[PDB]
Amino acid sequence: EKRVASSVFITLAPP
Amino acid sequence: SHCDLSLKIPEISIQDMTAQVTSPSGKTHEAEIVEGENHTYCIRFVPAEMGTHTVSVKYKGQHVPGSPFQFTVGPLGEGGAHKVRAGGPGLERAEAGVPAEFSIWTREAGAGGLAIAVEGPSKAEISFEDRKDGSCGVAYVVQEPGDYEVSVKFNEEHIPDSPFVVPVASPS
Repeated sequence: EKRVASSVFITLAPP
Repeated sequence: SHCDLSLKIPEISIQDMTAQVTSPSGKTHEAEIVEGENHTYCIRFVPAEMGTHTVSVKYKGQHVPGSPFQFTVGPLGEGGAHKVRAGGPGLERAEAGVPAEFSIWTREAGAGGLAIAVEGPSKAEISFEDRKDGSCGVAYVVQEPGDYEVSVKFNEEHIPDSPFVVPVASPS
């Protein structure tokens, strides 16, 4: 039962 | 006072060690190294940016074993992960091979770093859509059916109801 990670990051700007 | 990284390294001396931190913007900065108990060195950096930072650590000009290291920063203790909300079908149920979609509302948290992770029996392809209406669209596609955990974090703190457990079926 294999478990892999995938992840992304987003820079959130001042609104 | 948080040691962004600690390294136990015998029979070196701190005055010949260098720790250079690269931020997501590509800016580099020199980290402070202090020697704790044992020969355990605390590497500390005050970040101006959120996200994963890289640190090269060299002794007498040579990378130490393990270098380059990376670490993630946050949270800041100012709010704010708790002000983010996420929801949609892609956080409830999905099908293998089919975009599983959801939204994230980040406007109340303000500036920071948003991380989306998908863990399970295959690698996810993740899509981001910036919208001018205060929300982010996210979609992911995973090839294999199974139970996936979808994590949404702001400055490395999970937002309310993260991590989401998502059963992914074969399409039908």
